[PDB]
Amino acid sequence: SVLQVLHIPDERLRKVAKPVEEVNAEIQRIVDDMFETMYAEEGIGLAATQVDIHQRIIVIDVSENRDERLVLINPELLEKSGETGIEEGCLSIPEQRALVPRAEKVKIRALDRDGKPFELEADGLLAICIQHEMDHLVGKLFMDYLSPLKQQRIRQKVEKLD
Ligand code: NI
Ligand SMILES: [S]
Repeated sequence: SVLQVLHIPDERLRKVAKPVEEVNAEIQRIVDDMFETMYAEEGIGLAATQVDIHQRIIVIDVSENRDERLVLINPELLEKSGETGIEEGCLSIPEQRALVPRAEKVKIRALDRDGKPFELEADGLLAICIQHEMDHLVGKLFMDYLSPLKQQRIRQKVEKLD
């Protein structure tokens, strides 16, 4: 099933996800529906918060083939270093891109789509992407990293579209 993706201004994008309790069949339907939604919208990552489910679930695909499935349930940043940043975009902030500061390298743990934990050391577009998506789970969007000015210009340009 494809899910609607919430757009700013929506208070539901500001909600703080509670952790996933038991990884099960029902949690697995959410996952595949998020993958379906993420590809359908040609996005490289998605957080349950954006589809208005408020649990700590994240699906990602940073491959250029669009065939490498990565799932982060209840993720937890253990280490990080450096700074990086690229032009980021967001399915929930339609057609707005800006550069945002990020840690270069991240090291997270999380449970996978079967409920089994894994540790992951990341850099490049994955590190940027893990950070961007975990921000969604705690009510934070990437435009928050910018002067109030650019933040108003961004909401204005998103009013019009929708
Ligand atoms: Ni986003
Ligand atoms: S996103």
